[PDB]
Amino acid sequence: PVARSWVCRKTYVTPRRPFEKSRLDQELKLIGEYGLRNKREVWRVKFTLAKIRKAARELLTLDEKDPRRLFEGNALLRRLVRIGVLDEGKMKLDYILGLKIEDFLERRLQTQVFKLGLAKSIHHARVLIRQRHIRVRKQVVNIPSFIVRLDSQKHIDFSLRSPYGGGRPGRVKRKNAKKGQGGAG
Amino acid sequence: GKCRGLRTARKLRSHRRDQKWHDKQYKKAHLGTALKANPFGGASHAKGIVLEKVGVEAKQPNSAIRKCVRVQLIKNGKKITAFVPNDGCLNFIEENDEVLVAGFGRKGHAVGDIPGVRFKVVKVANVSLLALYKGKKERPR
Amino acid sequence: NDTVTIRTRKFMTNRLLQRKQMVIDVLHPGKATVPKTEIREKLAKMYKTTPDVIFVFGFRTHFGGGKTTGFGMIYDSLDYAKKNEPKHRLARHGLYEKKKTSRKQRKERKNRMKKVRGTAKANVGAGKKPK
Amino acid sequence: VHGSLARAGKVRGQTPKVAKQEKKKKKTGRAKRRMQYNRRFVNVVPTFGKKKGPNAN
RNA sequence: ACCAUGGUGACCACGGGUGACGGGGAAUCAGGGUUCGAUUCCGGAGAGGGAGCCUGAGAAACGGCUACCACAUCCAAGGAAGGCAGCAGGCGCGCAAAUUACCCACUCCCGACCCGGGGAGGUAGUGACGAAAAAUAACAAUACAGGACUCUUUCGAGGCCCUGUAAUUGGAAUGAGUCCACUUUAAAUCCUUCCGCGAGGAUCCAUUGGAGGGCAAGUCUGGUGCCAGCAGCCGCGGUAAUUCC
Repeated sequence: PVARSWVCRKTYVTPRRPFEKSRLDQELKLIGEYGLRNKREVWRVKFTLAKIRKAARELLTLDEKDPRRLFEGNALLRRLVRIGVLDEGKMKLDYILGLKIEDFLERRLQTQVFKLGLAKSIHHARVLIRQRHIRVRKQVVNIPSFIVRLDSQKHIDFSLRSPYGGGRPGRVKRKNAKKGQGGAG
Repeated sequence: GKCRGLRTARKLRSHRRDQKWHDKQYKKAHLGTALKANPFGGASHAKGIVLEKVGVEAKQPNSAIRKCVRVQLIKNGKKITAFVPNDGCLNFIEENDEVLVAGFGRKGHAVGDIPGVRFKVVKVANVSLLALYKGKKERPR
Repeated sequence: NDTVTIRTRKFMTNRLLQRKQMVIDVLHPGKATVPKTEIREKLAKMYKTTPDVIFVFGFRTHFGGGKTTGFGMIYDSLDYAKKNEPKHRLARHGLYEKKKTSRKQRKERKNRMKKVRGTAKANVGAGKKPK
Repeated sequence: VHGSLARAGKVRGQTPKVAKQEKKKKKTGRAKRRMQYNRRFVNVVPTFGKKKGPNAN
């Protein structure tokens, strides 16, 4: 019949009741303080922060030294230690229940390029990343929601094909050296 | 009192299958006579030709004339009335056009103050009713 | 030429097929994706034959420029390059002629021969004059 | 009479037509969220009056 | 064939129905459950309807045959040939579903077989079923309105941050688009890469619904006066309508 994949799942989740005023205001001031496009990509990372807390809280109703609690629980924690949301010396299955939504929005590319000083005015970081200026070590990436790890966190910089790291100016500086040199010397 | 002992699961399961025939939304979905009776025949929309405009009168607290038609279908053709759900849009429809009547909002019960209409008109003559109302589309030439 | 560097990796030779097969990655900072025939002469100066037994294909530029990567292979001889080679990559640099009819004709030709038995004088001229 | 079956579309056909004029376009998407994160939250309104809503008149 | 009178059943037989193909599964989600499962995997059934056979290890085979039934083609009227629930497509039914395209290069299969064939399958066209990423602007110099930072003070305005008017600009900003060349593939297309063009109402124009309550948002103005209409529900409308237009 077909060698097609067939597999996909949704990433976000719609809220249970809508229009309640205390939610969509405190969930509004995430859309501007970390600079996002719409509430789907808050509902994205909320569902990410949900299922981790689902998995971790399932690991507390287990008895101690349970073989899959020791394996899968520790592999969980080093997965959110390598991404830089959980500081390493305090690794427990109980400190993860205190992790909130605000610490996943810090580990994006789009705001690890604001605080590193590569850009100002967080909405300007989308105007730099998506408009193809900013690389991770040898791979330029136009994605705001690129959750940058802690290892490759020192190596955010502009790129070599990029204007800010190389040359060959774009069509407006080339026009500005043309608008005086197109009808005269 | 009810049964409880480790042997009565035939009695309890047989007592449940015959007492579920006493709420409506199991009975109209599993007896079969309720879907051999609705004009849609278990579908969501239906085309049918317009026989006659009729103006029904709203409920007692209110006082107006709700604009309606007398559509007779093409799928196992049956006589129904349908509402024209807009301000001026009865004037778009004429004699023996074909219209796509839809459900009207609360599963075969009448909404609003129109006494006993069950259906509403969208898409007269294959052009949308909101498109006619907003000036997007028109009748053929 | 100037800054187009030919790294390769996962080298493997075999006397099953008399080829040398390896994974090629080409690192080019500020150019377009380099041609196949621009590179297959650069393997002629790495494994020291002539650019006739080097077939390079499957080049896939990564996002943002820089490292495109492909697969390439080198036979031991040209008479080995004709035997155990698929006929299309042998035609990358013209060495095989596959210009036939479309397959819609060849089926109808086969179904028109099918209605004629035995008469070899008409089993071949089965509607070949009407052109 | 009481509007029997004729004069369908009575009040639509006799409302006077005021033309839909134009303004500068609204910003779409991400920049639209910026201009209302600023309007509701970062700008503390020093005046009172039981904190009247954004469409007040 | 000759004898025996047995078997099943309210622990639901038997008969009927099913919008009944069964399952791995899917949606749901406290636990118990509810509902779907024609559909790529396994198995079964059938090629218009029933039936009978031939060959063959394996068929009661239908892109095999014989006959009836049903439907239908050609005829020079003596006869002939039919079976798309295969791929495209056509009519028809409908609320409701893609091109009479490219190739065996890939995954496998069959054969006398390193070589032939495969509408299996692969590739593209259609594709807002659906799912994942993700543009439609960002910084400034005035600028007008606010901030625990300013004088020995509600003096006087700010050298300092944020916002919005309304700007004027600009510049190692860029895409959608255009278009060479590669790359891509069986051949092409895409996608990635890359020259060259490509933004000041960036007019290179974001919509669909709402604004009485549930339920987030106006008692703003004009019109209509239980009329036209709205309203899933409660309700709004009879000359100032926070609900119609």
